[PDB]
Amino acid sequence: RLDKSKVINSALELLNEVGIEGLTTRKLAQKLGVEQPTLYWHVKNKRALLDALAIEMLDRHHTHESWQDFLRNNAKSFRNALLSHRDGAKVHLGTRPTEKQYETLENQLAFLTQQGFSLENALYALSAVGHFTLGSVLEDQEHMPPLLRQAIELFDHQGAEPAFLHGLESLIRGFEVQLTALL
Amino acid sequence: RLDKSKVINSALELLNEVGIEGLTTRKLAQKLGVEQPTLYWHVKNKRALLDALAIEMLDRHHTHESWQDFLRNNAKSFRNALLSHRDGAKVHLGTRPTEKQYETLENQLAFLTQQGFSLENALYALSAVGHFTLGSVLEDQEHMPPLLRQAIELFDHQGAEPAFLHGLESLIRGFEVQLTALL
Amino acid sequence: EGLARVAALARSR
Amino acid sequence: EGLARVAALARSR
Repeated sequence: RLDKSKVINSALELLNEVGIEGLTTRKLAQKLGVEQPTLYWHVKNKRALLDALAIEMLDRHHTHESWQDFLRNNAKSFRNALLSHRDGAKVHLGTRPTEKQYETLENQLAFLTQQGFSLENALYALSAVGHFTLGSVLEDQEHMPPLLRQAIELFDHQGAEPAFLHGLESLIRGFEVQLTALL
Repeated sequence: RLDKSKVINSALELLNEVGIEGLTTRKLAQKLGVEQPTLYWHVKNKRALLDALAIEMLDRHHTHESWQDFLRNNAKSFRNALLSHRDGAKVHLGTRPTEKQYETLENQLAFLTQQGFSLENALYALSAVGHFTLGSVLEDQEHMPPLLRQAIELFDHQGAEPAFLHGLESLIRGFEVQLTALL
Repeated sequence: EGLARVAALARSR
Repeated sequence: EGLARVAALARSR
């Protein structure tokens, strides 16, 4: 009952109950019904616990024939992983990368380069899909004149996914225009 | 010496010294050399103080003939405002908007619409420049195979601004392609 | 509602 | 150096 997977699941469950600020090892201990120094045998502190959480979320969702398809699905599965739990995005911030994740980075780069992306452009492209996705979820995860009214009605009805996808599409097409030779 | 501007300047200075997590009214009090309940007359708590900080940063930098120029400069001056202080980005998160800021939102929308953006696309465009910029600065503000090596050397030399601008440019051009009639 | 979405936009203005 | 930049990229992989 403090097998790794149970600690993690319990922590994730806690995150949804209390969010990132609320979550503390003391409470984790209490949830699991063990004494804090027992938990502490398994889990140094809060940073260590966030790190595993970030990784685990990514492992359930980061499960992803052209580069425009890879980019897009990539962004999507990342978005889903951050959405998966309360404050997922804040959680993911300032996580230190794993051995596999650098492997993957190398792969993605080898692939995009082998589609006649310069390495520079390879990086710029990942980077920017990266930032934009994170940017979106952070904001999605927070808390009288006419255009603003229509804009409430508008977003009331659609939520964040249609905008998010749009952006992403604009992004990748901006990249496509990059890809063609001069200017 | 606890005129509003001095409280704010002192707080900003503190933020750079200690960052967002470190900053506390207790320390603010101590810096200014006043007793905490005196400070407290002026400043309810930390959230209230963050809010003014966010606003003030924006007022120094958010000082911004086509829509591609407005979009781009807009993103830039926002980026600069978040960069202006340690953890600026984290600060800006979850700030509640001012009276002027809704005015401005209305304006920007009236403008873009009057360039034959549908309102939907107006929103999607601001939104996405918005997210992408925030996304970038958050990450800029944190803390063995060949392509990764070149990629270190690469980013060693350039820092975050060249990538950031690239993305932005891709973005706006993706939007341009949107703007043309069907498909 | 979609109120917070518009708040979020205004917040960076 | 530009080390953290690459860390940041790997971190979302």
